[PDB]
Amino acid sequence: GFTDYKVADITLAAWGRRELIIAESEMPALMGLRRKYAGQQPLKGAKILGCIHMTIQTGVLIETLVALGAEVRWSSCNIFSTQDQAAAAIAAAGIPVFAWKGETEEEYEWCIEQTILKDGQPWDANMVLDDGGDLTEILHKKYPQMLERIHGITEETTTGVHRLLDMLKNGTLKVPAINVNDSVTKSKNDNKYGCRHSLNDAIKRGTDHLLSGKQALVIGYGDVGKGSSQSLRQEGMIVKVAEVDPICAMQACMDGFEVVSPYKNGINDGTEASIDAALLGKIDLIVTTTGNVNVCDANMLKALKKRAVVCNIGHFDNEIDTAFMRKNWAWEEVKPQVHKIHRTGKDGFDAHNDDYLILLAEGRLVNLGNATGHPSRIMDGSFANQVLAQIHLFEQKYADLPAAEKAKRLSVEVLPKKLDEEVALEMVKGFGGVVTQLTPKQAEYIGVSVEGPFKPDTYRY
Amino acid sequence: AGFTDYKVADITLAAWGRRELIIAESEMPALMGLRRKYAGQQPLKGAKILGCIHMTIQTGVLIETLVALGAEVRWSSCNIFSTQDQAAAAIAAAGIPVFAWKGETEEEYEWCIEQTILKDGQPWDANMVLDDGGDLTEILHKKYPQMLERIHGITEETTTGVHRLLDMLKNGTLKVPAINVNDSVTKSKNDNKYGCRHSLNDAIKRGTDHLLSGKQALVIGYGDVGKGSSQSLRQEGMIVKVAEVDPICAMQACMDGFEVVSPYKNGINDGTEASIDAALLGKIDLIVTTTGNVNVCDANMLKALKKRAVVCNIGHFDNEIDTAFMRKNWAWEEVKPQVHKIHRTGKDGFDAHNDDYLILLAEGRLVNLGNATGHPSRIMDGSFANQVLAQIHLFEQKYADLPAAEKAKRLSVEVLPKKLDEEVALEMVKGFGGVVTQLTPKQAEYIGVSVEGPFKPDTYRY
Amino acid sequence: AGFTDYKVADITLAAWGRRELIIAESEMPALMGLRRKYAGQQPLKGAKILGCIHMTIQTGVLIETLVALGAEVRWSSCNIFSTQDQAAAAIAAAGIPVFAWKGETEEEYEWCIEQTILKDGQPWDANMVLDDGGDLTEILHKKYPQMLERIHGITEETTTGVHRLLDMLKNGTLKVPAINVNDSVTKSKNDNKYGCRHSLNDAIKRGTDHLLSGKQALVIGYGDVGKGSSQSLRQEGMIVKVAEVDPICAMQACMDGFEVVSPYKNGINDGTEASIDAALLGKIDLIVTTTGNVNVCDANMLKALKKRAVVCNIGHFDNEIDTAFMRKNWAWEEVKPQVHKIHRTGKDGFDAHNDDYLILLAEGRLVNLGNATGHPSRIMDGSFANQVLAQIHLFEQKYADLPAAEKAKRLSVEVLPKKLDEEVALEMVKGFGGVVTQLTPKQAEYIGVSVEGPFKPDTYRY
Amino acid sequence: GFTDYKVADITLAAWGRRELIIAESEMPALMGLRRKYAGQQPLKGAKILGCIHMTIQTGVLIETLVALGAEVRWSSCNIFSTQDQAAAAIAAAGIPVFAWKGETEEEYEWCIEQTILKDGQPWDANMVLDDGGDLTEILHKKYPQMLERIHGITEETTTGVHRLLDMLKNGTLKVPAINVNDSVTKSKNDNKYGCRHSLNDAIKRGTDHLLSGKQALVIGYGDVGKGSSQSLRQEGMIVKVAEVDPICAMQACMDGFEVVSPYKNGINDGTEASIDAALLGKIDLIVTTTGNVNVCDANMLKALKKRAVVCNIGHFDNEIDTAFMRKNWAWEEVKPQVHKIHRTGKDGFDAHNDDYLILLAEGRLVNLGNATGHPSRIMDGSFANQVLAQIHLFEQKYADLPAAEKAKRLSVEVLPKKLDEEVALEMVKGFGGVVTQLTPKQAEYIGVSVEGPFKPDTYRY
Ligand SMILES: NC(=O)c1ccc[n+]([C@@H]2O[C@H](COP(=O)([O-])OP(=O)(O)OC[C@H]3O[C@@H](n4cnc5c(N)ncnc54)[C@H](O)[C@@H]3O)[C@@H](O)[C@H]2O)c1
Ligand SMILES: NC(=O)c1ccc[n+]([C@@H]2O[C@H](COP(=O)([O-])OP(=O)(O)OC[C@H]3O[C@@H](n4cnc5c(N)ncnc54)[C@H](O)[C@@H]3O)[C@@H](O)[C@H]2O)c1
Ligand SMILES: NC(=O)c1ccc[n+]([C@@H]2O[C@H](COP(=O)([O-])OP(=O)(O)OC[C@H]3O[C@@H](n4cnc5c(N)ncnc54)[C@H](O)[C@@H]3O)[C@@H](O)[C@H]2O)c1
Ligand SMILES: NC(=O)c1ccc[n+]([C@@H]2O[C@H](COP(=O)([O-])OP(=O)(O)OC[C@H]3O[C@@H](n4cnc5c(N)ncnc54)[C@H](O)[C@@H]3O)[C@@H](O)[C@H]2O)c1
Ligand SMILES: Nc1ncnc2[nH]cnc12
Ligand SMILES: Nc1ncnc2[nH]cnc12
Ligand SMILES: [K+]
Ligand SMILES: [K+]
Ligand SMILES: [K+]
Ligand SMILES: [K+]
Repeated sequence: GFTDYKVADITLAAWGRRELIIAESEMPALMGLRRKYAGQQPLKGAKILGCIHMTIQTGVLIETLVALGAEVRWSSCNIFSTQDQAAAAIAAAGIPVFAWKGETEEEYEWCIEQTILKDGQPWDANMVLDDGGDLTEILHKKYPQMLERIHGITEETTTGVHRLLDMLKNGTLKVPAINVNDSVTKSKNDNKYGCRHSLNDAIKRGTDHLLSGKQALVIGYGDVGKGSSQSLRQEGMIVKVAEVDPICAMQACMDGFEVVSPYKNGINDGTEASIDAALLGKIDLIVTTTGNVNVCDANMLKALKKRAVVCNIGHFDNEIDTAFMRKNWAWEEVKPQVHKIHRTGKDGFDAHNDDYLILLAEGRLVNLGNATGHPSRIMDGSFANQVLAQIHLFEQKYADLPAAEKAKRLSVEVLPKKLDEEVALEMVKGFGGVVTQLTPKQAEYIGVSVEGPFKPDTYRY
Repeated sequence: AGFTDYKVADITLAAWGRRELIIAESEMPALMGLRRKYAGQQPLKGAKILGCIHMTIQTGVLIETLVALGAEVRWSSCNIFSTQDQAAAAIAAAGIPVFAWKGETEEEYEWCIEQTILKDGQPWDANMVLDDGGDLTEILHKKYPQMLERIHGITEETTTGVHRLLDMLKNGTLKVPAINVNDSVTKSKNDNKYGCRHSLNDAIKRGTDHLLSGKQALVIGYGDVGKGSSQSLRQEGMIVKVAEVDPICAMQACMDGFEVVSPYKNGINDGTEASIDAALLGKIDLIVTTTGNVNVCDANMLKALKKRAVVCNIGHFDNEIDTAFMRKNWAWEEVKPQVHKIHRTGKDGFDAHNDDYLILLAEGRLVNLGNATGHPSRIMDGSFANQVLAQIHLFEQKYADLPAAEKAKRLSVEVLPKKLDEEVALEMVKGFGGVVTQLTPKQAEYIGVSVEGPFKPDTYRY
Repeated sequence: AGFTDYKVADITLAAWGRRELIIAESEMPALMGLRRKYAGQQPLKGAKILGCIHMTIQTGVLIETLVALGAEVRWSSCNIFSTQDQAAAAIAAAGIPVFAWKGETEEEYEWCIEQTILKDGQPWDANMVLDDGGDLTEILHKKYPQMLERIHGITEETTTGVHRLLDMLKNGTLKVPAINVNDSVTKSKNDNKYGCRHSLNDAIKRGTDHLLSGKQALVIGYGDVGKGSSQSLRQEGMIVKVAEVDPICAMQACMDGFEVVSPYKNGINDGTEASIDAALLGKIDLIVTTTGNVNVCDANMLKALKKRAVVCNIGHFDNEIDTAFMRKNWAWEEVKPQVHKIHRTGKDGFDAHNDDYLILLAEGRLVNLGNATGHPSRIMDGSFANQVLAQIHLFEQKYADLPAAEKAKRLSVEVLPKKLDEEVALEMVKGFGGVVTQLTPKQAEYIGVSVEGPFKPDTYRY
Repeated sequence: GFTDYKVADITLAAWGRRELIIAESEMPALMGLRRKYAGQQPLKGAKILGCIHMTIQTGVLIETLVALGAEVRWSSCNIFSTQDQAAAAIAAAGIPVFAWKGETEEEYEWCIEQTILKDGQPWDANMVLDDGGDLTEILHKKYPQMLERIHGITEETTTGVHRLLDMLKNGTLKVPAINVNDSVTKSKNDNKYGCRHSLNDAIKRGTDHLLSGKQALVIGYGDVGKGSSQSLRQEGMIVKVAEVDPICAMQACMDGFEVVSPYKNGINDGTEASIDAALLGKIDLIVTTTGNVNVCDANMLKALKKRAVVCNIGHFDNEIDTAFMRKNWAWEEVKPQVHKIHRTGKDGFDAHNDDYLILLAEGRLVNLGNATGHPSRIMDGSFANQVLAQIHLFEQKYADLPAAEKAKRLSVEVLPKKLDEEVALEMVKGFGGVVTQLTPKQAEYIGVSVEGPFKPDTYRY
């Protein structure tokens, strides 16, 4: 008589389970952690609040935490990223989950709250797993007392890490965190190669547009912008790249991309005259990858080529000024998460109007909103890091320290390189790759152990 | 004219070298921007720089920027095959002491370094060191320790040199502070990677004129050089396999679209012939070493390689390949300079029509510099703008003149601050005609940076 | 008002389909340009076209262009899984007879074709055929020969269909002339190649959401479909090997940077398990058949494949893969529509956690259409602009009205003239915003062409 | 005491012979024919005038013809394309060759004349091998009596085939020809993949310029244009493509290139006003690939970005208006086959002037002028076709046939597809590739012999 959940349709659980069984075969690092730690039950007595996209891959993460001894209560960190069959399979296994594809904002907040409250009262949670910092913010702001019991937070993504570092700087962070994002087997795997796989996937599913031969503008060239640019270039798009960071812009040039600004002289003074109208007038697709605010702004949207596609693969939808488009332009739904935005006015639209843009996932994370985000074999790296970060903080028991010792222990850290290498080795073996073992003389020659770590902590890969 | 303090192959190549220098200047906007920015201030007035780095046209622009900012220099190459003789001639013709030519012997290489160190039989009054690989740094510390008493710092170009500096620092044997120029992003992630992408397939074509498309390559290593090298071959249509000891680098190779393999069965290098994956090596048309490690293409691998395979090294030192084994056992037939056929049929003589040979490029020395011209000027612009800034910083710090307590606080191996890395990058991007967008105040506040940068935390890996 | 002459999955999908048709029209400038150019002239007035081709959104734009030009049509799909139900619904809601849904049985497939042929239980007075694969053409010749006496021609979309026409021609059994639409350059070297480049990895992602980067693929065939398929996988970072029986196509694969391998030791398929290269197939994560041939992924290959390999086919017919052997011997577990795990453990049931299975996509039917949406509108633009021109040409020639002696001289399989192929291509280039340069009169004289084209001899291969 | 030659330096012969021995191991189709036909001596009695780039690869072709029984007398078909060590090895083998790198135009014509004449009188030639049509034209216009004895012409390249078809159309072709260009193992190997290998090769040797991130304009997108665009794009150039043929332009778009015209709206009206100055002012490299005349004209040259590189990889230098540049601008030699062209005027230049273009090989074929042309393993295909074509036309013995039989055979033809396939098969095996053999049922199913040919003659690959 398990009822402690809310999903779109529980009858999808058998389908969800079939896809979980396939995903386990694609996630050797994660499944290897189940075998390595199951006898030891290192998460026995852990009670984890989880807030991350309720996909099949998150399903395998959740069941790994449970196989290692944890109880969890789960929600998604985006209104469109849940795969309903994954949420169903998790609920049907007796696990509290509150997530469905197509939540309203109010439902999104309610879902987080159902993880935080059990039977109307704060759950006795002692760990947090977060992706974007929304659950972390709600606990700090609305349930600060619960953080007196919590041993740490493991944060998945760049945007969430920034918010943790803000709190650390301000002295408002109450528990230590692991920056899971900055493991190499996360940031340089998930953020880059994951978006390479899933950006053109989402655009094809949403529009079925030919990309070859067409003009794209990618805003940003960090890890997600690098992966996004490659996703489009390998399809034969002519890709241009915008950046505020000259080092990242240098890499885009060397990678064979023309680097341009939406603005004359690169100066964003807020006027229409600042827009390079010739440039925007040729662009068939714009993709925002920055984690910043309003990098595809109202004047850019006004200048864009008719029938251009607009989408965002950064964590939050405020990269694009969708508010301006809601206020001024008429939205025509093509199908779920695909809207034609008619620039002729707000008062209805001509069904045969040519002057529209196509917006994907209402500006929300497009790879998860219009497709299924990253594939299992990539999320294997990210989620093996999450499990190890959860064990790492849970075994250190920060919440049991006195305040003076807590202050010394409070930090936002990355996992040590030896663990990053262990995850990577399991990923490499999953491809059938064979890593070479150094001889003792060679290890001495370059100053490393035969067992690693193989690089100084300064190394950038 | 009057000035004889140099040794080059052919001083009559100077006009040609000057022509190429004027072109390279147009390809190096960050370096020429520093030249214009600092010429009036002469921040290197009174600097006396010992420099040891490949005497190419690009190094010529570096040398003349240091001189233009007030420095005196004495120069040698850090490799026996990497000098461009017309670049060396142009520098000597400018009145600048340089001891470098393409095709030095080992003894001549050592002699050239000593000629920078000594002027008229006695130690020059050097006070700065610019180095690439640590050979000059090592000679100073071992054979001329008294000279380091007046030297304010070393600016070290490459990964191998940095490793050597960090070991000396850990051992307490490093006598002057250093700047790790290699780990500026506009060096490591530009020169080490994209420079090898441009220049590896360049050198292989010049040396052999072999079609690369459709053939099988084995790249040993997948760090910055191995990454760029693998791409140099893959973009030509080679079927590239990658070897690594680092599972993170190996993961990157898989995700980049390469099969990851080991020359040894199960990756276990026990020194036996039986440990060689003979089936794998018997299919390889080209092997490239990129590791900075020792004996990563060993005798048993050389024995097992496909007939007529090409063997080369693009790491700093030639001991990546066991060329000593090949000198001891196999007959060498020079095809042309820096290209030898190595006949595996025996030591004394060869059949001119023997089919069982390998082709070795540059006798195992850095192949991009030995068989072509190394990295192009527009890439070396980034590396050498960092060098100029590093020289300015350490020279103005004046370590040799500080009290002992201050020396102890500053005796370290550091990178340049990220703000300077970004300033070099910005000039490189402008050189391509790229335009960097300026953050609005609100956007800068949103991501927690200054509008002027730095734009990333020091943890960032790019 | 009272239109019932159709059969689709769900007529209420029509508004959705119309929204997507309006979008597709903006992606199909060559086809809509033909609609605008010819609509006033009504060149297809009196044409009664039997159409058998994948009932996609792209085919909807084709259908409505034929109707806009004056034709009546009766339509079916040429594959049981390729229909987009919202496209079929929009076409039916427009009062156009269409018999098509995703997930037909074979019996329903034949029934749908027969519903186009018969109107109110009697042969429709058809006078034109548009076909993709030859099934409609074969049913007409075998079962309704009297209908062909009134048909002016067949316009055939695809390589396999053209092969069937040329067999009939050589055997003396073809009853009406045909245009080979496939071999326009704006079809064959657009649709067959670039279409599969877009849609193969699309369909694999939708069916499995597998990572492709770093995994091993075997593509059987390197014609136009195999070239486009190989690129679809390689651009994702797969390690792609290619099999071929044609040495010229194999040479192209080598030069394009692929290893060319055979499933059979030394390429010799003697029908035994012993001839299978077990080591090679045991490494393969994905096999794709592209040949138009029979049993190129056979039972012994399926037995040898790596556990959990994906198997699919993008040639026209499912007999490229021996699925019948798999139905006879192994247990099928449906993951979701058009995605099956095939458990090699036995026929009677399976362990839900068995590791020894293959994933078959679309039951071996055309995978890009079965698991995704086939080629994108802007590619199908070229193919379907050729179809419209071919229908106009054969309809206006009026073969069916000729005396028997003249029918014999006119009975042929021809391609469209190069000038029309160029005109389709020009509208496609304009759709991308490309600007084609115009020759000066002196340049046109220098290379021996008219300023307006055609620009190449008919021998030219592009 | 053999002296019937003229080369730069006979002392280079040992070096040339070393490179020929290597090249033989890279040319299995050609060396396989050499071994196959040696017993039969199919070219016994053949006396071949040859005019083709005197490279190491041509050396292996020459010695194959001689090994099969021919006598030859040889010249290069370009003033810059000879490898002097190849010419020396051929001469030192006792084979008449007249060729060196850096001929004058007068010397070029002298060298062809030295193959035509032996001892001051027309040689008793009976076969012609040509690349570009210059020898063919001199024979028809200056030595027509010699054509009465000649059985055929085997012509290497697109430009020469066009000239042969123009002669045939006008009734002036005196002997039959085989169009070697249009074997698939020549056109879609040599013309495309050869330029992919050797174009960026020649630009690097001439300028050592970084190509990644810079802007290129390739004029033409036929086989040479396709290969050239790939040569630059695989280095990271941003490549734009110009074409007059809309089908070729369509391929460029689908291949991921922006298609542009040097002229506004594509209309070349001869005035500066028609130039797209904004476009040409951003171009770092222009490469002409057309076989046409004046496709990089004076007005384009005036408008190119300062310091742009200009080069031609079509057969003749008139693709670029070098005559305009000689008349108006000052040329500064950087090194052989590399000139700075100073747009500041005719009479002298400032050595530090910034307003120059870099011209490679004085506008002559740049892959052969500034590097070594195509590599051996590519030329293997072209030159195996040359040998087969020479055997075919020599055995047909056209010069001996009665007039009505000559009339049936006076044509320009390609080799049969079966031979094209057999050449390709040897190339594939050179890579270690394994071709699959059809079963009898599969051969029957697609309507081919198990031995091939596998494609109809209509097939375009
Ligand atoms: N959708 C996904 O699956 C996915 C995966 C990982 C991360 N993310 C999210 O994507 C975002 C980017 O992540 P990242 O790891 O690439 O961060 P990053 O710091 O590596 O890159 C962001 C880049 O944006 C640039 N940028 C900032 N403001 C800009 C502006 N106005 N114009 C142009 N460029 C600008 C920065 O210079 C930086 O290089 C974050 O929100 C992260 O949480 C999404
Ligand atoms: N030729 C050039 O122009 C040039 C340019 C830059 C650097 N370098 C030199 O190249 C070398 C590599 O430099 P880098 O920056 O790439 O260093 P790096 O540390 O980034 O990469 C070296 C890689 O080699 C791998 N490796 C070590 N031993 C191995 C073995 N036995 N088998 C396989 N892989 C092994 C390591 O795991 C590492 O990832 C250094 O000697 C450096 O100074 C040369
Ligand atoms: N799914 C799609 O959207 C789509 C698009 C166009 C065509 N098609 C179909 O795809 C098939 C191929 O079309 P195509 O235009 O590429 O034909 P093609 O003739 O150009 O190529 C088929 C290739 O298969 C090779 N081949 C034949 N038997 C083989 C074997 N046993 N092993 C290996 N290679 C073998 C042939 O040598 C040939 O090169 C046809 O059925 C065609 O109708 C499908
Ligand atoms: N350098 C080499 O090694 C090499 C190799 C093979 C052929 N070639 C020569 O290269 C030339 C091209 O050969 P190909 O086989 O590619 O010929 P091709 O006919 O396949 O291609 C030439 C292309 O130029 C285009 N073109 C013509 N005039 C143009 C103009 N004004 N603007 C833009 N595009 C224009 C044509 O439309 C055509 O597509 C010929 O001279 C040939 O002899 C050189
Ligand atoms: N498939 C996925 N599952 C969970 N988090 C993700 N982030 C990006 N892709 C994801
Ligand atoms: N290397 C080469 N030898 C002869 N002709 C060629 N044409 C192109 N490259 C050539
Ligand atoms: K997924
Ligand atoms: K260089
Ligand atoms: K579609
Ligand atoms: K060559």
